[PDB]
Formats: sequence, C-alpha cells, structure tokens
Amino acid sequence: AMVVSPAGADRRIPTWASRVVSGLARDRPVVVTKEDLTQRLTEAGCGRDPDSAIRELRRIGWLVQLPVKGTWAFIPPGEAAISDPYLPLRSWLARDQNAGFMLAGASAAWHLGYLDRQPDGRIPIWLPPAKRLPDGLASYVSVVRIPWNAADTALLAPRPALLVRRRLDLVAWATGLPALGPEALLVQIATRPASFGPWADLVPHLDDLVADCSDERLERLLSGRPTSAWQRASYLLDSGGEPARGQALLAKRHTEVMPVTRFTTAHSGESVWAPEYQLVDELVVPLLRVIGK
Ligand code: NA
Repeated sequence: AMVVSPAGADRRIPTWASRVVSGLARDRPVVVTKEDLTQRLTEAGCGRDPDSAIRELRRIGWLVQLPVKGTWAFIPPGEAAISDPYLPLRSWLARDQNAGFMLAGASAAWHLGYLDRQPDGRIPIWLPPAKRLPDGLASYVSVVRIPWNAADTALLAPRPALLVRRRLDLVAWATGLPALGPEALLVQIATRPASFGPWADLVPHLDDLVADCSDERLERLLSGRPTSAWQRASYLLDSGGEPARGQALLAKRHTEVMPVTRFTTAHSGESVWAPEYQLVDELVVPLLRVIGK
C-alpha cells in the first residue's frame, strides 16, 4: 500500500541537496529514475557522484528504492509516506514504456467495482507470453499468463462505452494503469480459478460482473482456451443470473465433446452439479453458502 520514508516526516535537507530536493518538490515526478536524478544534480551545480548522492538521499529519507533497477520514489516535503499501491508497476513503466502488463484478477475486479474490500498482497497482472517480468518485481506482483494476442489490447481493456455507463474515468479508473475489462477478468478467472484470490469477495457480485460483459467479447477471449474455461465461463453467466446467455456461450465452443470439469481453486466443503455445463461447482455456490450462514 505505502512507501514510507525511513526518516519520518521531518527530514533534514543538507545544503548540497537543497536545489535537488526543491526541484523534485516542485515537479513531483511519479518515479525518479537514476538519469533524472543525475541531471538534477548537474543542474543544481552539484558535482557529487550520482550513486553517492542517491545513497545519502536514501539514508536521510528523501528517496526510497523501488523494485526496478534505477528507480526511486521521492517522498515529498511534509509527508511521511506515499499511498500508491502500484508504485512497483509505475517503476517498471519508468524504465520500459512498453512493459506491456495489465492489472488483472483482484486489482481489475476492485476498480471495476466487483469487490467488497480493497485487495492487498502482490499485485495481480497479466503479461503476454513474450514478456519477461523484471526479477526485482517477483516479490511485488503475481503474473497470470493466458496466451491472449498482445496486439489486441482493445479486446482486453474494458469497452470505453462501458466505462462511461459505469461512471468510470476513461483513463484513470484503474489509477492510470492498463487493466483488464470485465470480459477479460471473467475469462481469466474461469480459465484459471486459482489465479484469483478473493473469490468470497467476488461471488456476491457476479450479477454485476455478468451484466457488464458483452458475449461477443467473451467468445473472442475464450477462443483457444481449453473447453473447461468455456464451461466455467458459461456457468459464471448462469450464476450471475443469465442462464440463457451461459448456454448460448457454451454452444459456441470449438470442441464438441465436453468432459466433466470442476470449478475449484484446489479440489478436495460441498459441491453442486450443473449438467448444462458438465460442471461440478466446488467454489461459487459453496462460497455463497458459507457467506449466507
Ligand atoms: Na455491472
């Protein structure tokens, strides 16, 4: 959630650093790169080694190292911390504007409005097959790796018209980062239910999610997924109160024969049988049952 100055709110400013800190205080960059700090030192008439300058600024609490190499957060005067849970990802974009990730799973669901509680923990993202996660980020992010076409991000992102209808800001609804829309979210959690954490937080709001999904987008995002994903996605439509849509979606799958599938994050509670989708539900209805009690 927060990046905290180890020095507390009241930080000394050595004279050598006065213009550097004042410039960062005026400009308030989201992330400070090593190159940005190097240039600001030079501009200040400061001939300090950049690494040395940063080490001291770190020690005294003005810069806090971020997970991606060569990035820092500036903690502004008068503040003890920054409240921004996505600074690890912004630090990645600071080094690589083509990072190519999208907020996924619980983060996407949270900003789309399907969760009771703000999720915490590692930030769930989707990355295309071809993109590697920088090593510094593994402790901060969990990656879901469904081989969607990275070229068609219009498919992955929510429909702008949906954002407008939902009173979400066209650009800042997920705090300015790229994020999966409801269709890609639903397909993600149907394809790999274990990739999604707060199921109990989501399941009361399936009606809300399902009402926001276009079935054509669902179908194109399911194209190439295993049949089980289609079964589970169609059952989610049913569970969100749209059995006719669920059965129609399931009828558009590529493979005719439909093995029985489990809807579970880890098979071992109670279960419901949905023959329409050849699905044993160990998750959605069983959670709804615990929640009602
Ligand atoms: Na909705």
